Amino acid sequence: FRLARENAPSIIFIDEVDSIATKRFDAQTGSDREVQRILIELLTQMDGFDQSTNVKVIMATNRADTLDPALLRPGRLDRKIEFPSLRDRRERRLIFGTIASKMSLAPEADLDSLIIRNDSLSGAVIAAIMQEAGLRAVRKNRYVILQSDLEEAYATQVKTDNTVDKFDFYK
Amino acid sequence: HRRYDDQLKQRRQNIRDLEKLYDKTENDIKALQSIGQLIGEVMKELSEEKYIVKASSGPRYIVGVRNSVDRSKLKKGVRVTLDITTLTIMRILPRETDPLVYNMTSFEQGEITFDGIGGLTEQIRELREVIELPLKNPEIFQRVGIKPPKGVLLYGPPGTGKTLLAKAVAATIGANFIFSPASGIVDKYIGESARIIREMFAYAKEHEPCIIFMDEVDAIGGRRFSEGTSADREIQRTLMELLTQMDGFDNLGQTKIIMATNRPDTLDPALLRPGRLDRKVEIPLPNEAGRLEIFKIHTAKVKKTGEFDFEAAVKMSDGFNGADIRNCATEAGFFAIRDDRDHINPDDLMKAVRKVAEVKK
Amino acid sequence: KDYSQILKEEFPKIDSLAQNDCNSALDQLLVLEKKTRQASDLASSKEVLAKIVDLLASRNKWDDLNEQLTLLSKKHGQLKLSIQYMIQKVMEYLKSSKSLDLNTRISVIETIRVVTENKIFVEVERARVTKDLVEIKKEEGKIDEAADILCELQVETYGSMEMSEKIQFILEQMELSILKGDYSQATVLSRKILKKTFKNPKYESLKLEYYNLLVKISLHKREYLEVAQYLQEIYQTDAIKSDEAKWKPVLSHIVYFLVLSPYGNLQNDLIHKIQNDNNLKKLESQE
Amino acid sequence: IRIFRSELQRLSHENNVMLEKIKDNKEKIKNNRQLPYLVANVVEVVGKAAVVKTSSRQTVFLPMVGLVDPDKLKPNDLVGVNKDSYLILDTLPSEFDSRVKAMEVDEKPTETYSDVGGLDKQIEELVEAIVLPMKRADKFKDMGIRAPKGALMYGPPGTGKTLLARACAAQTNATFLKLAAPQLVQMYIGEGAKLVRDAFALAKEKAPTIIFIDELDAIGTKRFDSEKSGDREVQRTMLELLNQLDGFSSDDRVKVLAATNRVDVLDPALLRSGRLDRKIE
Repeated sequence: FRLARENAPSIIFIDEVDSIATKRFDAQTGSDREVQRILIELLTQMDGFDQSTNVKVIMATNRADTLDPALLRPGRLDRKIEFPSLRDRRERRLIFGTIASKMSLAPEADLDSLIIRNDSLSGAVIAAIMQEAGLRAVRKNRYVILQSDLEEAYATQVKTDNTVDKFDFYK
Repeated sequence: HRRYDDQLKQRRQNIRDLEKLYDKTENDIKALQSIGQLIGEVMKELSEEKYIVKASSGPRYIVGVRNSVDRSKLKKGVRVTLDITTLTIMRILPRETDPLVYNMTSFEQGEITFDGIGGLTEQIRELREVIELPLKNPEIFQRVGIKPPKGVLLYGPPGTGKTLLAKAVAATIGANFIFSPASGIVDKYIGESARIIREMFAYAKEHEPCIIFMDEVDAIGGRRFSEGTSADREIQRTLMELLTQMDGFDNLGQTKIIMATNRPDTLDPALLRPGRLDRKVEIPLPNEAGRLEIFKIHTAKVKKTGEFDFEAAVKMSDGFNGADIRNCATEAGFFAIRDDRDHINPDDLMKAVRKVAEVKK
Repeated sequence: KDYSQILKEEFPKIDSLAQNDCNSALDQLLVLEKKTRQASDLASSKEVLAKIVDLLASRNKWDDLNEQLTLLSKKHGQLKLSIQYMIQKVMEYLKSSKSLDLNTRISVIETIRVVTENKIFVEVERARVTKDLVEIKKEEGKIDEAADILCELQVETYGSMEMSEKIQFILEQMELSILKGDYSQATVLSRKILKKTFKNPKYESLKLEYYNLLVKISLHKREYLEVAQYLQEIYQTDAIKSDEAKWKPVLSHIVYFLVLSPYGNLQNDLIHKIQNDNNLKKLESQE
Repeated sequence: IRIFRSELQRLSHENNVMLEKIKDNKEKIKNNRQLPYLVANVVEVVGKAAVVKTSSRQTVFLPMVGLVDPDKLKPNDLVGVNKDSYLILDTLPSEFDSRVKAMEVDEKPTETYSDVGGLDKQIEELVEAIVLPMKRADKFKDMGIRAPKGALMYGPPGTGKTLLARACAAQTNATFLKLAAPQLVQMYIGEGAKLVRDAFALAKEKAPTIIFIDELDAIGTKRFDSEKSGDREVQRTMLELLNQLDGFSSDDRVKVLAATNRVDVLDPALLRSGRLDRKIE
């Protein structure tokens, strides 16, 4: 964090901070203390923060419920950015025409069948539409991607459960 | 006089054996002035010549330099040679990844022919399409404008039509096959863990045809929603470094991602991303067409009479896999040991087929 | 093999009309297709099936054969390389007739499935069929639809593979934009080829073509700065490979265009030349 | 002819000059060759050079050295060097780290076929599993039948199991190596799981032996539930056991045998020609 004070246009990104979540003691110094001395120094190196206000620290995580609640105190971590899915029809359509712009697509192929029925998905399902349907054209040595291959890949794309069906509530 | 002529020639050959041996030891006697140098790697340039080098053999020691070499190969990310006493840089050695047994497996590819656990044409060939495509011409993904898929997922019973696909399919591709055991990366004392695997990708940048196979790892699967672990909290921690190779600066398309598991339990969904894992090969119980190619190899091993019918034995198969097929002639051949004959009757082979169905589960 | 009895089926191809062979003899064609299917590539030979289709071409009308090749491409049609000779070789008989068959050949172009989407056949021969169709459309008055046919079709055959077969397509498409009247169209059409030809051994007349059509593009823009750059590589080409026969008259317009620009970093080295001090006195006058 | 007069006297006088020079230069080497030194590990097999990492967590670099043979160069090869100059002198044996952390050695126990009873039905099927491939491989290679390395049994003791497994070592006359199942699971990460290939490496190199597992239920209480993530070393020990039988095969010196009081866990993946064959109740 010393370089953050020297060079102002610097951005420090720490991915996957969820590696530590709640706490552990066990062996004490052995194979534990490593992140507990960081927490004290997270209260130290971030104390010199606010002088330049050019320091950029962004922590990525998966489960935020088990993390340290004391970090939410102002001066260390102010506001957290929630990353839900909640993708509506207007949001998913913008990514559809992004990667497919570089690919030659037949005018008779369209996602309206997969756009209406799908609800509450993420960008991973969208990014694989260019993957699985693209690989489907590789197996048959097809140049473009028709509308049939879009529906054929819909089974593996969305539903990842290979055990028993899906949604056994109302069957 | 001619009796010693052949013996003296053998004595002269013995003199060379009595000479060239200690000749290599004498160089070590004069080598007492130069002590064996420790390990070091250039980190960041500091002065003109002398730079910052941390020795992996101990604490941080910045040594001197020598004029026998120049600064072309003294840049960051290369092994150097540092003296213990004088503390200088002697020469420039090539970068060493320490090809240990778990770093690079001595067993590579395989001595075995095509799939003996195979016979499914659609699924097995489906894996080769995402493999051999970047190996020759990666021009299909350029017009599509997508990153080459590395995703391969295997779920089902371990070792049956699942594990041996690595030593078989990847052996005929003609690429580097490095077996990566989960029990060799544990490092019970001060675990290096995923940092070991990071040093393994150096072969991928050097040798493009490199294949990495994770063999039946359910250990990193459980995410422990309670988080009450002891030594397993580091496992979810060391797994995040493995996700970096599927996330960060590393983009190749050569090294293939293959991870196997016994059951679709609490396994981490992040590694299950449709970008990280793509092809999912189930281990079903197919019809005769699936197990036909297994029966041919199963037949060529056993030497018996030329009259047999295996079509009726296909219907007899219930809950049987590539390993259970070997059990057929294994138990049937045991009945003919005391019979002083290697011939296996078709009805005697079917008797062992029913016997495996009783011991199932 | 089973191909010895097919010679007995060539007798009705002579006397009886080929319309009866579209049904009775078609049954034998389906039997040969069911011997392999997708199990293997070539069990025996794929050439006999392509030879039978060739015999059904010049006999009956081209309307019935066009429908026969339609169903063969919908399922399997033996080896994917066998589809090549069952169509291409058939088009060889149309080159000696044409006339009223030009409109019939248009239906054959839309019959194959590789025009809309590239499947297997990678050769540019089908692009040459549409290229020759453009030349027919040029005489009929079709212009705007000519450039769009050869635009993305050359990429479908060999994208990165063979540039030599791609040379003739880019050159012809750039000529279509000149006759259309749009100079900015043909400029973007040639991009990826770049100077890579200069990084390969000199093929002569290739480099003598592109720079001829690039000046015609600058003719509509009336920009004299870019013309001097396109006359550069050919200036050294005729001074090494060729003789001064075609080298001198080109140089007459090379230095004539240099006065048309406010000098330059390259033009400062274009002042003193060793070989421009002789022959025509006007070349000395411009010097 | 006359050259042999002064040649034989010169070649005989060089005995101490050439051959004995090997042991003459050892005056200062033997003191360093004495066991009070620092051992090392060979991590690598420009010119010719290699890299050696000591057990002291100090990696040393050395040029081409004739103190080792080219066939002796192996990754993770236990060796030893000088306390300062770091020159390979005494090469340690194989089997890195420990050997089968717990052991009981018995050559020919008193328990034999006469001291057991009622198991002759299972012993009749046991000879065709272990005993026969231990000696005659001729009939097995002709039919391509790979015999398993052991079987599985469960029940109260005194009728079999312990006394049964020990009686097999007396008849076959092989090394008896016994490691309990609760001793496989340890407090660290992969401590016993790393010993899986270790136990097989010692068994493969030195003598024929049959590895016995006492009270399999210790490493055998899992089933299918979600508590398997509590101990990740247990399942890796089982998966490393099943998949490595083919790579560690092609000898008579490794045999895997397991036993317990009762088997409450039904695993369909334990049935293979090389895996556990007999389920003995």
